[PDB]
Amino acid sequence: LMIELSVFLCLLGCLVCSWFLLLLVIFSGMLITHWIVHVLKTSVEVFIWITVVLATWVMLINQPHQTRKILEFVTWTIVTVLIGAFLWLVKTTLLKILASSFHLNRFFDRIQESVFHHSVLQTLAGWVVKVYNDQAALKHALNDNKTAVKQLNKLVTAILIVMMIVIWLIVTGIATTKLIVLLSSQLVVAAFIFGNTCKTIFEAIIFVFVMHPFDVGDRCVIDGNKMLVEEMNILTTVFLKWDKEKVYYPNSILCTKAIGNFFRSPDQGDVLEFSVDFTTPVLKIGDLKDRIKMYLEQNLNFWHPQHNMVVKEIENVNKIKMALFVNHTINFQDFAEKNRRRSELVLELKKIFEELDIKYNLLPQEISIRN
Ligand SMILES: CCCCCCCCCCCCCCCC(=O)O
Repeated sequence: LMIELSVFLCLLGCLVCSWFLLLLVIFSGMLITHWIVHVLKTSVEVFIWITVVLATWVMLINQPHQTRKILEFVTWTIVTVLIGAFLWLVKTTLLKILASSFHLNRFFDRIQESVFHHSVLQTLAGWVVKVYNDQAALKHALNDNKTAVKQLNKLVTAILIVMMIVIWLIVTGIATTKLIVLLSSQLVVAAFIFGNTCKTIFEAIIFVFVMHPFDVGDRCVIDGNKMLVEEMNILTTVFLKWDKEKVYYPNSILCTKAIGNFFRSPDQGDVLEFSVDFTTPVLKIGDLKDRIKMYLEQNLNFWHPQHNMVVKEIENVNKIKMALFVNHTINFQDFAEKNRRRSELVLELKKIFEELDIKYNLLPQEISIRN
């Protein structure tokens, strides 16, 4: 309740009106004055507030063996807190920077449409539901590629808190040296035993944030398996297979694989292999090449004009193996579209063989009947 905060402010004012105790009350009150001064923001406000409190306390302030020591305790506790706030602020800034690397521009058009719609809803308002439902869909689409960062933040924070506890224990002088030595000794033993798990976690972090072979929604190829990335985390990546089975891969194994990424690929190519009889006249082979050229040229929304036909080999004297190399106008992120276009090309090849009378026969077999 703002009223309670205001009451506390009033109480502090009363303490001053009725001076170190009042100054202390002003700090104890956790006054919103810093927020007003500030009207990353809240990490900055805390940092400033702590800094002011420390400076005030030191300026505000016989029994060196008995009570003076409490002043040392307080001095250093406040300092530890300020160190903590500082590191906290640094952490936040760096993680925000990291997160920006996960912004995807694939949503640029959706973002611009949403900005326009929300701008007009501020003045022409009095369709609207679609705008808000699309806004929600976009916010989730963008937040889905930042889940690894949120996880890293939790991990880093836990480490940071522990580091600050240790700093407090040391800087205030509360810890003694025999316990510090036993503490460090046990930590080394723990590292010895569980260090290998930490190595794995760290390597997974490098894979996800530095190597970064894929993002969410990309269609990737791993060990010949074409899979869509559903989500990314620090320890695991979740993929959908072509039949939509959900598959969980340890990042520790993906870190050692060659990963294809269709989303990021340039227009991809393809191959149609076939065979014809050895006796097919070279003239029909020439006609086949011309017919194919015309087909591809009549369908430039699907095919680039560059293609090659390669004659590979003569098997016995019966078969000629050939292959047609073509180039699609798309990459293979939309796999179904790729197959539909290829399917039409295969049927065109069928048609050409029929029209040009291209066949394949089996070698003849000689029979001798004994009776
Ligand atoms: C804080 C240390 C925990 C030990 C595991 C190291 C990774 C930090 C925890 C982040 C979650 C990793 C991904 C698991 C899947 C999920 O979160 O749903």
